[PDB]
Amino acid sequence: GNLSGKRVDFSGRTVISPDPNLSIDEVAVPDRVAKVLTYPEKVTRYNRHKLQELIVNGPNVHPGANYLLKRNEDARRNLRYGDRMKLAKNLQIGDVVERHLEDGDVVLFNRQPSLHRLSILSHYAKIRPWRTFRLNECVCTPYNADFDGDEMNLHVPQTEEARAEAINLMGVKNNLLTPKSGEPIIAATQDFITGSYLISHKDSFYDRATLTQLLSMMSDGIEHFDIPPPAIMKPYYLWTGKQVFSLLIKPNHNSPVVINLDAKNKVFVPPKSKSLPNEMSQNDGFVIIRGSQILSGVMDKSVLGDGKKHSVFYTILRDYGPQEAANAMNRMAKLCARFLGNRGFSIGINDVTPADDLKQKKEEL
Amino acid sequence: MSNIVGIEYNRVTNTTSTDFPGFSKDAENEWNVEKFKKDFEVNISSLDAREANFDLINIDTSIANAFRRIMISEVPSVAAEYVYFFNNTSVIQDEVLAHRIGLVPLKVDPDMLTWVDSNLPDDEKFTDENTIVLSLNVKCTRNPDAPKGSTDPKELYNNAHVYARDLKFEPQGRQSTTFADCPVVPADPDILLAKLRPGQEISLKAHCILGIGGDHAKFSPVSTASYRLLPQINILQPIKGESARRFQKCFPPGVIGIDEGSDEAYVKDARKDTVSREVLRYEEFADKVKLGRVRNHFIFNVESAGAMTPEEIFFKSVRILKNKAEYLKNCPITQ
Amino acid sequence: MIVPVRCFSCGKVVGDKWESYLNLLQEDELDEGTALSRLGLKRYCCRRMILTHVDLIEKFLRYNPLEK
Amino acid sequence: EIALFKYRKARLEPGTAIGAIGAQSIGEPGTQMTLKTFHFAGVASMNVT
Amino acid sequence: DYDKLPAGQNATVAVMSYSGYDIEDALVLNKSSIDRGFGRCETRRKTTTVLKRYANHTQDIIGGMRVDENGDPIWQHQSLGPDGLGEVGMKVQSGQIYINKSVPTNSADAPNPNNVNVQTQYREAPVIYRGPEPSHIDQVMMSVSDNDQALIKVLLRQNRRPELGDKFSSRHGQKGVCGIIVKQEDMPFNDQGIVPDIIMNPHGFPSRMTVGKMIELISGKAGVLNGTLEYGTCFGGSKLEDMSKILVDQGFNYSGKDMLYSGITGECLQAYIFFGPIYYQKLKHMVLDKMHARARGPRAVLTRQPTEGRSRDGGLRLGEMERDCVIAYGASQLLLER
Amino acid sequence: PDREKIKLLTQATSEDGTSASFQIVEEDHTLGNALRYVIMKNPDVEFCGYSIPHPSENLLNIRIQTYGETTAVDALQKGLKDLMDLCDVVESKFTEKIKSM
Amino acid sequence: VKTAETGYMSRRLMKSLEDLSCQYDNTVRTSANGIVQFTYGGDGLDPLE
Amino acid sequence: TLKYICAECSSKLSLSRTDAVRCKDCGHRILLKARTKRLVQFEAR
Ligand SMILES: [Mg+2]
Ligand SMILES: [Zn+2]
Ligand SMILES: [Zn+2]
Repeated sequence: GNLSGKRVDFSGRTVISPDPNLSIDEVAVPDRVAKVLTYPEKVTRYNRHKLQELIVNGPNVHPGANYLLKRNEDARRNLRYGDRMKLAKNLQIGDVVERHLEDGDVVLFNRQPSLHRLSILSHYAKIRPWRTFRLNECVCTPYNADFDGDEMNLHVPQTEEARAEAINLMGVKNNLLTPKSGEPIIAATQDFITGSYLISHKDSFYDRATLTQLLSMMSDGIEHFDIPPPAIMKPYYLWTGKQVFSLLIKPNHNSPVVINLDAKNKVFVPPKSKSLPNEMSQNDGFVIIRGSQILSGVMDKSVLGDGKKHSVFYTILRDYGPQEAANAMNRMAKLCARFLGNRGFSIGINDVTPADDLKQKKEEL
Repeated sequence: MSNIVGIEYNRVTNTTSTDFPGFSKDAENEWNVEKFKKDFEVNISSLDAREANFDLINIDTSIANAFRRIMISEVPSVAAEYVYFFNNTSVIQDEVLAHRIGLVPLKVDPDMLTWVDSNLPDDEKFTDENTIVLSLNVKCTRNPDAPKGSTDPKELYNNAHVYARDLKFEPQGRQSTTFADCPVVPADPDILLAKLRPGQEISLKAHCILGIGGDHAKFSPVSTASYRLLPQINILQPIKGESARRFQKCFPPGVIGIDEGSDEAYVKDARKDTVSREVLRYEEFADKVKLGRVRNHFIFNVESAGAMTPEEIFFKSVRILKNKAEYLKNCPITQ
Repeated sequence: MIVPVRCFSCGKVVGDKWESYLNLLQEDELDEGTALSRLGLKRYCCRRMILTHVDLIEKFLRYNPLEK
Repeated sequence: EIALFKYRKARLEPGTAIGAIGAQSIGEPGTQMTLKTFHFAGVASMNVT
Repeated sequence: DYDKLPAGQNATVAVMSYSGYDIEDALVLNKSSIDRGFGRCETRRKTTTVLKRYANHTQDIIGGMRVDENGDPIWQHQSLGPDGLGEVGMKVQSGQIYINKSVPTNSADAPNPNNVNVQTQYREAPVIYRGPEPSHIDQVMMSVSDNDQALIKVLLRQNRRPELGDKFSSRHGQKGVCGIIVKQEDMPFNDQGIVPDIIMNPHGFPSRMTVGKMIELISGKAGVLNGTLEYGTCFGGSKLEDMSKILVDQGFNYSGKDMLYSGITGECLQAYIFFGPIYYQKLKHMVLDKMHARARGPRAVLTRQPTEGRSRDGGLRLGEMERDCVIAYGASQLLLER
Repeated sequence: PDREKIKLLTQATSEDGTSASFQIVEEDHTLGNALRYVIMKNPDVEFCGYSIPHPSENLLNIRIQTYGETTAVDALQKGLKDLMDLCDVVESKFTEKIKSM
Repeated sequence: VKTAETGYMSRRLMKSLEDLSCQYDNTVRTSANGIVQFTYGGDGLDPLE
Repeated sequence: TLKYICAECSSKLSLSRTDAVRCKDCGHRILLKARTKRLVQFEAR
């Protein structure tokens, strides 16, 4: 008899959709539910210029408002039945309007089987087309999202003090670790791993007809990059694939990001059992990063994304704050989604058939 | 970088065109309009009324993909837009039946129409040089001279199957003499839109405007606009015999040739190859064949919907891709 | 219900090739592959429109709400 | 400097709700128990919970 | 006889990673393919009223046709005929009335019948259509049911197209929501010119081990060519050996891997991509009847369609499992606010 | 004269020419790739790249970054006049082959 | 059957481990100031940091 | 106004208020309404 109980105003429940073109601290809200979920704003010296136009635009145009509350409490004046743009002209300094949900508003976001404290995070809003609560996929792992038509809940705080607590000690950028073990739980995911193994594979050598496009796809145009001198020269000017992840950690001299970790990845081969460096392996294996420069190893699940204490974004988080780790996660999440669609990756029936020798060893053994 | 490309049994390399000044130390291959005028040329395989096949050599994948991309959307065409219904008492719903009138192709020049301004009221957007009006009016009637047995709905029913030929164009407004030389008909009149029974009737009127293929699929002037790179089979270690005849039976029959009363095999008419790399899994033919395709050659193939000739669509696409380049250089850059 | 006017993928008009297909099935007896090959369609797309299609409007018009 | 900075920030901050955190850190791995019968014995000598 | 009444669509599928809106259990869709009739559906709902004969020899009559200053009729009445019922063919948007019902206001209790004039009082109480998108009136039917009592059944149909939020199955349990409707000038085009209809993420196969779906394309793509619908029956069907023989002498790959020329850049794709047709099917559970929101007060403003059926998944509530999550944050001023 | 067709973003361009960025409304991958190829054939340009930031809009952000003594507002004009010259070369060769056959 | 017991153990464990917080003297106590542990974990270190 | 249609014989009939709702030709107890004679607008997209 310890069931759900309470009924809370100003909430919605809608299905979820994929979107890695969105930042990790943002959930895109459609304009059909960001028209009835209002936010009460008191008018002051610093919002009189905006709230007049906001009242004039009305309840049907999206940058608008639905209700109005007078200072001496006349009534709760709705902006639908009469009382046109002259009502925005008086606007006494204690009036409370109920504006629409706009871009940048703090909103908390939930999934109904709440297991632990990473099931209720808090995001920024963004007003979009078609009617679904789409979100990024680096942030869907703490919600345990496996999308397939699942629904999620959305609540807006209605005061100035609870809105400050959702974004400071409850927001996404301040909760990059699970408290169960200290490991990062909210990091890179499925298609962001195989899009990183194919760039940082050793058989990848790029060119300025490709490398420039690779740097432009990860920062949607506007970012100043310093192109390093190439790893291959005078026969063919060729840039390796490990100089792309070396560049998205630290684009230019203006970013202070210096990363100096080294740890082994997933499935690993001992080099010769005599070579004292751990990175002389038969495969790529052991990863060296010295001064935001990858010297060896691929970017798989262990090094890049969810897992142990030796991640890259964990190092950016401990050394250079949460905002830079969020920027690097956004940059790789909108690099991989553009690259892997234009490289090509498929499975088929050809990659599962035994080639008539396993059919001999299976009959033998 | 390392020309005509390699087809491998598990991958394909040499994808990027990379002919820019900065691939190597020597600044090779600048823009040089007089060099591109010398290198580029066009062959033509065939020209039909609704099908065109032609070839472009020495040209990038980028600005030849651009032509393929804006053959579909940016070249405008006309289609049925607004359908007004009277007494639709058939079995097909009036959203389904209106969706099928939009998808029939119309045979008229889209240069005789002007774009609709979407800021005017509903009684002022549609004028004489803007709208093509069609009318369907079919009532089904039982045939009194019925045969000896009930066999098919074609017999014993007057006009139970409507067709695209029953969309009659109406001379609208004032300019009824401009379309008197070429009245608009559907491109193929045998389109089964509905089936009727006696007692049923369809009476409607359709307004047809101009649109691009990026807004909706029905305005796309071309059915299939695509290309293919020219394949190539470099056969070294020229060995002959029974294995050369097994080499023939893999491929399509008219793409390599055994010499009749003479020496070993060769390659004739490599244009007809659909590359399936079926000779790269044998272990008999390992260092004796080399599949590939030349990156600079393109075989443009266009089959239009029926509105216009397919040799006009390519010229209009080159004109459209030119006109959006000079429109951008004559605009001021606002900070 | 009825054959679609255009094919879904590329957009070739295949709505005019259903009555001719039924005429080639019953008289001039051929298998569906060759009779669908000497009719137009070359790719396996736009061939799927005529091959895998059920004709429900002939079964719907037996329940006419008119006179009968 | 790096060692003292990483040790000084590592202390438990006052006002933390660490009793509520320790209750969710145990019950949340509890909700993914598949069967997996093990044994503190040899060849299936005991069945332990 | 499932082949006489099928429920689904034969799509064409490029199994590849594309555009990034397909990460887990998410399909991307083609614009200019759903514009040509892929996945269109319609929803038909019944609204029934009964006209009760009360105890003191009176009825509840239907009526209407009221006008006001050249409005013929008013905005709330322009879906009704002279009888008072919705006519066939019109559309019904929000609060416009489609059945105008009026009940007597004095015949609630039983004033045992006198011959005094009291029957000239009618309190109207019609039914009012409400919803996000408008509908259409296709049938309205009068009935005279068992105890001589008038019955009105009206049907409302609504045309729907596939959008972001609508889920699709794959006849193997590969269900997934729609991610994005992509343009037709995208979606790599396999030089003959077959643009894919639905692109599927190739990561759903190792964690789920549905390799029989991989046999659906090979026995499907080689089934379209020589005009024979194939058999995929259990413990038999079409053998994989002689279906790749039909596919290899038509000019295709034996394993279904075609080489795609990319759509946004025009160059080739560095891996061969498994292409072919899959029988897809559109389910229930669309987004248009699941978007539910609430501002303040009862009778929430964004109300979904009332078809739950033993599926009460909480709703717009804040349970004790969610109360325990914000204690771990330590936010004390959000507890009082929520 | 339209002033909303092409812009120049504020907190992305460096001083005195070099390393500039532009924003074009109502544009898809077509002229983006066609303009990325022509500017890359300029020996005074390092970094020319386009991107569509979000697919449900009509925006294209292009970035042009040069070596020296060539402003990126001038390498955009030089890389756009040459596309007109390419379109003049293409349609003149295609017309005479339809004509002469 | 796991959905019926999706939160039964973590909610019952939440009953006692709820009103425990670290005070400003680095001691974790209950709500009635009854002290339960003099320093958290024996050393007072935040397991998140 | 042409308000009724039988569901068996499909006979166009129209009776006024409270006039024993049935068919005068066969006797069928349910009656359908005809499609209206006004103009309805649709969009071919
Ligand atoms: Mg799920
Ligand atoms: Zn097709
Ligand atoms: Zn009757």
